[PDB]
Amino acid sequence: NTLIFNISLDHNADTSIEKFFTVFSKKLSGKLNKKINVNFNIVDDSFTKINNIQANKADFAFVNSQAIASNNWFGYTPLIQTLTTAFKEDLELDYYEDGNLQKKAEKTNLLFLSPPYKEWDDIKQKWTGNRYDFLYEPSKLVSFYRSMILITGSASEITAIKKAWNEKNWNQFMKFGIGHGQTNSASRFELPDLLFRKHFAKNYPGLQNAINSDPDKFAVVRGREIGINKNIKIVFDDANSFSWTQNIKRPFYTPIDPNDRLEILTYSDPLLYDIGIVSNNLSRIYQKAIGEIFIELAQSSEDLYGPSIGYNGYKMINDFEKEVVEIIEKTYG
Ligand SMILES: Cc1ncc(C[n+]2csc(CCO)c2C)c(N)n1
Repeated sequence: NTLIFNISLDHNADTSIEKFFTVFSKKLSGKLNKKINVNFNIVDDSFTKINNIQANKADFAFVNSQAIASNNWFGYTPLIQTLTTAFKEDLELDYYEDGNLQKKAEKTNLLFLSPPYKEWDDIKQKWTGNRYDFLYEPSKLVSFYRSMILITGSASEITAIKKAWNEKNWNQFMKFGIGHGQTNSASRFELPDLLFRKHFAKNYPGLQNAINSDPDKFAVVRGREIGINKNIKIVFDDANSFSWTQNIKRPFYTPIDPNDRLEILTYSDPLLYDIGIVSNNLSRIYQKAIGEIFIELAQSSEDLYGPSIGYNGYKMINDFEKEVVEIIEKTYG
């Protein structure tokens, strides 16, 4: 018997990926009293992964939490919630109506600016091979993440960007240039979009409508490349992306003027971290076994894949509605 997983590689996962599956296979064969070999295909996009499983081309994969449902007819079942190590200034899940999104960003700025990213060192900033450990609370796992909005520019520009924000003047704000991702990206499009609807009120048309209405004021820009394109001084990213983006001696997260600033304006509402889904072509017993093997590797610190992509733990999902859907509903409505 043989299974097929879909897997994404980040950092140096590829150097240990084969052994991880040799291990996984071993443990799965033990649990199931059978010789079972687990192969993998490398796949990046959640919708391809989901489509593969629904097409009986794959048995298991981790996918964006907002891309799935728990539905008897879908051909897969949500199996495990991935967990990630909390960031220091964000141990607790909360929303815009809790007032802490901007203030959490401010606290994080304190840790992040001095020293500046470009001077970060593997030893001083405690690079683990996957992340700069000085930004995390290793004794704490959480099941959520957020988007963040980075801003950059001269000292007076940064003051004008913040001014526009606090006054809730959308047209003034957008005129600084906004860098985004694909329209189906939570961190680089949807979460920022939702945050604006909550923050800006009437004057907000929605992000896509704004882009159509004034294309020159928007562009696709990665957070790590902010400042590179003048004309775009506001950029969306996964919250605290610099934490797992290794500074290697232009530098990332670094303006093209040493006098210019770069900081986090605010965070977005939260979303659940990725979820492992499993094919319904497998018996419930096989499904649970797969899930347990992940949980157990994490508990024994023998998981050599998870951490490479921010999966520092796992837990079983027992009530998807309560544990997933109701959480997502507070962010998306
Ligand atoms: C160590 C590490 N931490 C976080 C990420 C980014 N990431 C991986 S899965 C996920 C949630 C769904 O987007 C995010 C933000 C990474 N690549 N590596």
